[PDB]
Amino acid sequence: GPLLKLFDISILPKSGEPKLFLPVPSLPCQEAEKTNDKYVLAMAQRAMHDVPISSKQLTANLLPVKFKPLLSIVRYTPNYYYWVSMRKETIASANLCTVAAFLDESLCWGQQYLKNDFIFSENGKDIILDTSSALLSQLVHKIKMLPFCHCLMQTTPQDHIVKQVCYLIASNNRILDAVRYLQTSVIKSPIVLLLAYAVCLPAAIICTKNETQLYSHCMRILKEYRPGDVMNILHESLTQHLNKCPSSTCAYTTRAIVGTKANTTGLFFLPTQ
Amino acid sequence: LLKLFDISILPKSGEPKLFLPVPSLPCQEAEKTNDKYVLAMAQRAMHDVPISSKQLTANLLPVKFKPLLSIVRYTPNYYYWVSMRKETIASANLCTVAAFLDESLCWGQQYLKNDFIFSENGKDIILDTSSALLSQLVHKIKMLPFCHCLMQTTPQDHIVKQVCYLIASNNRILDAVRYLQTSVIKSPIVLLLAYAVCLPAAIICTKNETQLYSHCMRILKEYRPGDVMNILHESLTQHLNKCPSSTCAYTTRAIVGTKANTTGLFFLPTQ
Ligand SMILES: [Zn+2]
Ligand SMILES: [Zn+2]
Repeated sequence: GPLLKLFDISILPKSGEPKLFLPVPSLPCQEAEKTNDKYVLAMAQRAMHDVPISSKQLTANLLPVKFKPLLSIVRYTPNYYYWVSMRKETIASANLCTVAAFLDESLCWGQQYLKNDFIFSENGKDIILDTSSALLSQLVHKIKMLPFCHCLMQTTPQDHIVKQVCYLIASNNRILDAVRYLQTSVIKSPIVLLLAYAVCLPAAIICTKNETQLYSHCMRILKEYRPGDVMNILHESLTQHLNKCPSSTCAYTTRAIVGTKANTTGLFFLPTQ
Repeated sequence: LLKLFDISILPKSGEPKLFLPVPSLPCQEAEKTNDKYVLAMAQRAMHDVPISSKQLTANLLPVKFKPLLSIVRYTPNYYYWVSMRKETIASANLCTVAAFLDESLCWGQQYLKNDFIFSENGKDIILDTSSALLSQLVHKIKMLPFCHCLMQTTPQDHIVKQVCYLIASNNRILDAVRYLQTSVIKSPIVLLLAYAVCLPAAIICTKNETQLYSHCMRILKEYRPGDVMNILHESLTQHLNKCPSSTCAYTTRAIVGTKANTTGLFFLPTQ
């Protein structure tokens, strides 16, 4: 029919000088952390900066003796919103290298909770666990950006599972529905396994007593994880893909998604075997 | 009780992995231009330099357009440039998204001014990243605390939600244009989405979708250079001064970021 007005002109700001920056709230000063442990303080100092990820490597069988010391910051920091905001900034702008590093860190950390019989619950504050939902969303976003030969050229692609889990998370952050969907099938694709690993902690933290069965499935996934699995799975899958994919352009699209290197701002450690 | 996973999908334990593999780039070829300004612009484009140093006023872009085409449209290094830009966009905070959006819209306006056609085949390193940019803008909007959409004079919250759903769920670009053209735009967030959709939608319109194409052209023609940065700056400034939530400030900082990554950005157009 007739052409309609596009938009209310009052939406536009008053003319002025070019805007070259976006404003961000000024950050209140941080309090001193509540520990005198110089190893823990050193680890926090290094988490604040984008250190080369090889420097942040931590052998996972040494993590149990570091867990309770590091809790003095990870659980008990008086700077909770500062730390979570720093980690969310890195995750929200993360390439797949960065996503993978953060996922291995968060799963190894969650296994320490399991080893010490700590419960998972969104009430108690934990700067690592409380960014696991943002990390799941970022992983789904990276998977959706990959050329779809990455999922189709697996031995058992299970592409309908990849698509539906990604849909559930990307459309409406339907985390528990993604767990319900994943538990109806044996996992046979490494991409599906990455999704299962990424969903297990964000789901466990929001389960209530009525979702005890889903919680038990998340605990099964967490127990089967082994330190370094996320990086190991991606390293293998990406190498195999370069050795078999006939597309002229897939490698250029993939390199952009994977990125040149990880950003470790807010990352305390990269756990490895 | 169902087995959890086939153990054969797990890789052989070997070396600790401290990086993810990507192949090395070949040597790039010389760009097809001797124009000193354009070659200087390309050298700056390769680095993450302060964005104040890529500023380009609206009176200067029209004359530099045809010179810049020698790279943007006719480079022998198309995959180098596009993959560099897609890498920045795929890891972008909102500062970076905003800069690249203004760049793409001003570039698209120069296409219109010169009666060029929009299509997927025409190789253009700026327009061929506009769909990635739209997806990234939607991703940022969805992470913002919702006080950002609700605290507008006319939030149109249902429009923001549906457009974000269409793009994030299945990249339904033309359906998003169809939905947007049913209503007058009254929220700055909806206007940003409309600006971000118009070039990706124009590029994939066929002969059966000339009415949608025409709507994209109205949006592109009404855009004013710098609008994306100006709108976001005003809106973020008002929200800081009026939102009472402490959690919102910290979350907003994380999404917005503290500076842009200009790697692959050729220019930041302004008034
Ligand atoms: Zn491929
Ligand atoms: Zn707010």
